[PDB]
Order: sequence, then C-alpha cells, then structure tokens
Amino acid sequence: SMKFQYKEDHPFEYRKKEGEKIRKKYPDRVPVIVEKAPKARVPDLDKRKYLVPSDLTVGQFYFLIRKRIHLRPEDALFFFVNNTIPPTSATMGQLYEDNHEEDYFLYVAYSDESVYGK
Amino acid sequence: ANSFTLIGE
Repeated sequence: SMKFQYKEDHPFEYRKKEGEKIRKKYPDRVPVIVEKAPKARVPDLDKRKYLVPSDLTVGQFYFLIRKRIHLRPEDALFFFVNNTIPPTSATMGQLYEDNHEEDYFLYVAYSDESVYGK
Repeated sequence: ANSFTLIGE
C-alpha cells in the first residue's frame, strides 16, 4: 500500500521509457525515486529522482540521503521499499532488481517513523 | 541523465 506521488506527475509510458533508457545508457547505475512517506514529519529532499551506483549498499545510500536532508543530528530517519525497511548490507542493484516497478524505477520512501505511513 | 541527480559515486 505504498503511495508514491511521482507516479501521478508522469504517465506510466513516459516513466517506463525513461527507466529503460537510463538503464541501457548507464548499466552500472539504477534509477531511484526517493519520496517522503505520507505523514512523515521530515522535510522533503531537494531532489527526488536519483541515479545510484549498483554496488552501493543501502547503508551507504542511507548515509548520503541522511546527510542531504534538512534534519538535526538527533532526528530519526527510516527507509521503506514495499512497506519494509531494506537491509543495510543489500546492494542498491539487488534492491532495484528485487523491487523495481514495471516502469523500471525503484521507489524508496522515508519517514521519521519506523512503520511506513505512521 | 540531465534530470537525474547522481548520488553515491
């Protein structure tokens, strides 16, 4: 029951063409949409559409997103993919292949809460 | 790639 607003701004056919094309142009990268979860009490990131090395781990990706967001040091942040916090040691390539949608994008939500949408 | 943001390199 994940709701990514990005899917409302671009038609599916447009997204799928872009996802397939960017994967063909940069096979060592994965395209990722990173969006604040419903109800999250965190700011939005400056950017939503990312291109990520496939061998980067989830923990490294978290480091870089947690660094970029406008939070104080004490503030909490959690990621969700398909309603589930991803494993720190997984690669972004694995996470992408396991979870990308039919448009060839991976969708990651983030929240201050440990359960998506709370 | 123009509309994408590279992160993690």
